[PDB]
Amino acid sequence: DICPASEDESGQWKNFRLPDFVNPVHYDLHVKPLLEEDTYTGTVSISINLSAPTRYLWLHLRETRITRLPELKRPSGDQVQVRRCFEYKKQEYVVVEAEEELTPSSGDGLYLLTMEFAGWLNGSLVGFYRTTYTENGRVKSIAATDHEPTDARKSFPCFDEPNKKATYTISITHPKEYGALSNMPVAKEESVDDKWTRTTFEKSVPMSTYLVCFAVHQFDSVKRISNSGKPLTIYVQPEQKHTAEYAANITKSVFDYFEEYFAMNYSLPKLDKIAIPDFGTGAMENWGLITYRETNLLYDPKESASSNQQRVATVVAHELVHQWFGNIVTMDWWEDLWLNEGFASFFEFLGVNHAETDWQMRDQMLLEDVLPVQEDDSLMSSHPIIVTVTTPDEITSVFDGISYSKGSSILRMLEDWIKPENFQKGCQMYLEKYQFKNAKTSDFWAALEEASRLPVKEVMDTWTRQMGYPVLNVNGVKNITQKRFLLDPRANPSQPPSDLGYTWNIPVKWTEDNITSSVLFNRSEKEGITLNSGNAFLKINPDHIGFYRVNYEVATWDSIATALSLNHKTFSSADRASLIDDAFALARAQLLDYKVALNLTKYLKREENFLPWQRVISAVTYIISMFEDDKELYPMIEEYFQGQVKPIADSLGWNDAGDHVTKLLRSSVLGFACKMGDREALNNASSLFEQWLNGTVSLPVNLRLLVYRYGMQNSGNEISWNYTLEQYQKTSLAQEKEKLLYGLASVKNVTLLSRYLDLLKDTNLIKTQDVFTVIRYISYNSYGKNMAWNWIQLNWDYLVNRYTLNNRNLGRIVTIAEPFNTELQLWQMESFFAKYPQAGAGEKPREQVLETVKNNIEWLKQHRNTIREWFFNLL
Ligand SMILES: *[C@@H]1O[C@H](CO)[C@@H](O[C@@H]2O[C@H](CO)[C@@H](O[C@@H]3O[C@H](CO)[C@@H](O)[C@H](O)[C@H]3NC(C)=O)[C@H](O)[C@H]2NC(C)=O)[C@H](O)[C@H]1NC(C)=O
Ligand SMILES: *[C@@H]1O[C@H](CO)[C@@H](O[C@@H]2O[C@H](CO)[C@@H](O[C@@H]3O[C@H](CO)[C@@H](O)[C@H](O)[C@H]3NC(C)=O)[C@H](O)[C@H]2NC(C)=O)[C@H](O)[C@H]1NC(C)=O
Ligand SMILES: *[C@@H]1O[C@H](CO)[C@@H](O[C@@H]2O[C@H](CO)[C@@H](O)[C@H](O)[C@H]2NC(C)=O)[C@H](O)[C@H]1NC(C)=O
Ligand SMILES: *[C@@H]1O[C@H](CO)[C@@H](O[C@@H]2O[C@H](CO)[C@@H](O)[C@H](O)[C@H]2NC(C)=O)[C@H](O)[C@H]1NC(C)=O
Ligand SMILES: *[C@@H]1O[C@H](CO)[C@@H](O[C@@H]2O[C@H](CO)[C@@H](O)[C@H](O)[C@H]2NC(C)=O)[C@H](O)[C@H]1NC(C)=O
Ligand SMILES: *[C@@H]1O[C@H](CO)[C@@H](O[C@@H]2O[C@H](CO)[C@@H](O)[C@H](O)[C@H]2NC(C)=O)[C@H](O)[C@H]1NC(C)=O
Ligand SMILES: *[C@@H]1O[C@H](CO)[C@@H](O)[C@H](O)[C@H]1NC(C)=O
Ligand SMILES: *[C@@H]1O[C@H](CO)[C@@H](O)[C@H](O)[C@H]1NC(C)=O
Ligand SMILES: N[C@@H](CCC(=O)O)C(=O)O
Ligand SMILES: [Ca+2]
Ligand SMILES: [Zn+2]
Repeated sequence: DICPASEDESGQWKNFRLPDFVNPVHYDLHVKPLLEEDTYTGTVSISINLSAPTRYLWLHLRETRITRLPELKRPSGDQVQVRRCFEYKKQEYVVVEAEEELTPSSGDGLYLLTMEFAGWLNGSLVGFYRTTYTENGRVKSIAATDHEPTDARKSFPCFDEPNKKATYTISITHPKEYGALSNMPVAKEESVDDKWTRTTFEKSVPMSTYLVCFAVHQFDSVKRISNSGKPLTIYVQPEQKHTAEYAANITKSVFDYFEEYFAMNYSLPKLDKIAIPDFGTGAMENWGLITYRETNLLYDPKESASSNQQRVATVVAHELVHQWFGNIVTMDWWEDLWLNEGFASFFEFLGVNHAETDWQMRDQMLLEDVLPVQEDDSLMSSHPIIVTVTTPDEITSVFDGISYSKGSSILRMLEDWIKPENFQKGCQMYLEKYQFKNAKTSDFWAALEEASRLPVKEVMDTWTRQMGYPVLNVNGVKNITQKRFLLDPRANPSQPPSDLGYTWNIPVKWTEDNITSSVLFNRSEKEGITLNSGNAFLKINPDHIGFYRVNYEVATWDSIATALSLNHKTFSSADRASLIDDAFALARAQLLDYKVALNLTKYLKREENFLPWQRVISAVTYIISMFEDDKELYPMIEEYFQGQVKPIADSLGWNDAGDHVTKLLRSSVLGFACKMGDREALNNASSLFEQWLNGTVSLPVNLRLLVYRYGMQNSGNEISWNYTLEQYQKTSLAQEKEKLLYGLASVKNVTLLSRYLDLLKDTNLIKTQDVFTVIRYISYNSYGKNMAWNWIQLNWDYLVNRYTLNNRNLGRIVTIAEPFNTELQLWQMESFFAKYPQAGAGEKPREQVLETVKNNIEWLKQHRNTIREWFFNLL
């Protein structure tokens, strides 16, 4: 009402980006939630450094309203006359026109802008919100904030860009039964009423708005102390207190490891972690107060799987990295988001590897980030690491595989090329140089270029300023040439236009007879290079350390297949995974005959290692899904691959024994046996499931998911479906809940899956954070594939209203259409998209899933006969 919306565009507030001449210095922020009412109010006073004459001052605000005329102050301290205030929706600004204009910030004096605001705590997982949980039968409340990337402006009025760093003193007025948390320690607590408390926090170091965080809670805590002597504590519901132990351990270990590794002190006096009962992302690195989804923080050794353990450790490590990369040093603009996310995605492996020794984490990078993202980045609809973003929707969209996984992957290649020691010392220099400020990608190359004097900028720009990656084509064992690798052979390889023209400076490594060599393959060597004795076989790209694929001569590929059949151990586990991965991606791209790819799978009855099985399972999953309704090809692909895993599946058995990696192997190998229709593996699943239904037996933790899924799929009915739904409500462990939801999604019953889809609208049953997870689970169901797809269409307006088009997970939900492979299905997709053309954060996902489905159609046309022949002839 007070600051009405205006469509007045004649001003700098029409610009998407904030002006250069205004830099906030300090925020005085006070908020008072009315928890039971789902409302809050607040006042914020912002000290402002002004560098140019202006009659207007503007900053970010969304949904939350200004309640009183804003108040401005001269740097001398006099009150400034204010004509109007107005909201400018198009760029999410609230604007105040002063009478005057004056431009001073010459001394140490600053302008002071004070604002009164009111917002809502309901209907959302972003900004400042409230959610509930049950304790001893009572409904309890917790309120918290979540801001990245452009939601701090929903919590309170602010200069909501990552490079507008300011300092923060936060205070909260809350009921006395509640504790209050923020970035900094508690400074002072004073009684407002006999009912209310005002908790003021100590001044923060300069930080970005997206990192500002506060919470009101009645959580218990688990405590540890760093080598630094600083308190590291995890806040947790009393009921769940025991499940905070493991996260506490890893926080300590990884906190101590990083502080030493980066040669830099953590900037704050304390560090807190807390899982909000309903939380919109995986986790958020809010400085000193890291928020989690319970599945990524809370772990029960008696109920949770090894997979869960590793996820907890990795997310914790991830969030810790940000305390340095992201928090101390922040990217200047979202285009450089990889400086945050890629670094966290890289160092997370180093952190966990220190904490957990026999986890083979460094190798697992290949499975987690490298190989999955080489799939993503082989589409035309990928994007370069440094990404132009011009709207909040575009900004949030780039929190994706490219920023995280390709970021992680090109740092992994960079480290190896530049040597670990120099990468380490280089990261340190960068960290001290830009501390409490912002950096660009160029700034990081330069830092490392001091640690090596190698041509870092020249080489790494090629991996960073254009999308995609090369395949190395091998001629005569020894000559290599580079070419852009695209999954679609019809696609124009020069598009979209790149100044670098899709050629790369490739740090190339190879193994000649257990001796390793290195060369920088230069862009300007247009006709390729020759790898520098008396050689019959060159192993190019060991451990898949470089972000590229190698296409050997067909003769060599044939010789590899035979070498594997004779003694697969001649190659390392990673090398096997890599050769298998490249071959099947090359076959997918029409760059290598499928017979040649499939020949590499012949040895598998003797494969015992995690990495190769994982990348085999990935390759087969795609191929099998393309032939799902081909009653000619499918049984043959099934019979064969069932035969190939049966020995390892049988050998490991249906029982939790062995180390971490073995237990992970068993899960995926037994899962694949089930998937391939192994009667004995399905019988184990059904038997255990039947036992679990008897309500006593606690299933082996690493078998649970498989038993819920294949158990429900093969012998589930209404009685066991209802039982499983009750169990899901009754368990406190989020990690168990999530498995049970996958179980529920696995029933072969349209009526039950319809009931399940209806539950998505019931917030008493499915949490807001879990809706897209469930839709995705249902889409994996041979009935639910089309059911989930139909439901998101029928309920699209409902979802948009619930989540907004700025929600990343909603944008991505269309990827449930990935397995589609007919012209009819493609037309369905295009028809739906044309009906709801406002895609928001779903713009890129739509482009990607369309390209995928078009590739599928083409793939089937090109390869059905070849693959049929290979299987028929073999069988
Ligand atoms: C869970 O899966 C297990 C396999 O992983 C099943 O155990 C296997 O049962 C098979 C038959 O019951 C045995 O295979 C063959 O049985 C025939 C019977 O006619 C014999 O001639 C063969 O000697 C035998 N094959 C071999 C190579 O010895 C398996 O021996 C047996 N065990 C293993 C380790 O494979 C379980 O039955 C199954 N559990 C449930 C509850 O269904
Ligand atoms: C790389 O893949 C090649 C192409 O599939 C393999 O060559 C094929 O081996 C098949 C055996 O697995 C042969 O099928 C047999 O021969 C004829 C086909 O016309 C059938 O009558 C037989 O029944 C069939 N054998 C059985 C047991 O059913 C193919 O003849 C043959 N294809 C071609 C085009 O030569 C290579 O062996 C393989 N290289 C490896 C593994 O190193
Ligand atoms: C939180 O709840 C309030 C009140 O229930 C919602 O405000 C209502 O918004 C609708 C428009 O969709 C109006 O029809 C009602 O009259 C409003 N009521 C009041 C008291 O303002 C509010 O939309 C909810 N917040 C969110 C973010 O969903
Ligand atoms: C957290 O770390 C401690 C070690 O500091 C783990 O140690 C347990 O306690 C004793 C004595 O320290 C050890 O002998 C055992 O190996 C541990 N196990 C049990 C069951 O007590 C502790 O397990 C770790 N927390 C976890 C895994 O949640
Ligand atoms: C799928 O589930 C539905 C719901 O349970 C099944 O229909 C029920 O069948 C039972 C036993 O035959 C009857 O007692 C109920 O009257 C039915 N319930 C409803 C709501 O219709 C159905 O048979 C199952 N479909 C399968 C197995 O294909
Ligand atoms: C399984 O669960 C459902 C839901 O609790 C049971 O209840 C029926 O559900 C349908 C909606 O799908 C309602 O229309 C009926 O009124 C419900 N029946 C009631 C409340 O008695 C269903 O009966 C359960 N089935 C079994 C075998 O336990
Ligand atoms: C590879 O390149 C070298 C050097 O340019 C050349 O001598 C040779 O003929 C090429 N071809 C093969 C098959 O080695
Ligand atoms: C690639 O060639 C150019 C020639 O101008 C050179 O500047 C660059 O350093 C070369 N890279 C090498 C040889 O590693
Ligand atoms: N930086 C967070 C994600 C925050 C968000 O996207 O909202 C993470 O990857 O753990
Ligand atoms: Ca967020
Ligand atoms: Zn992150």
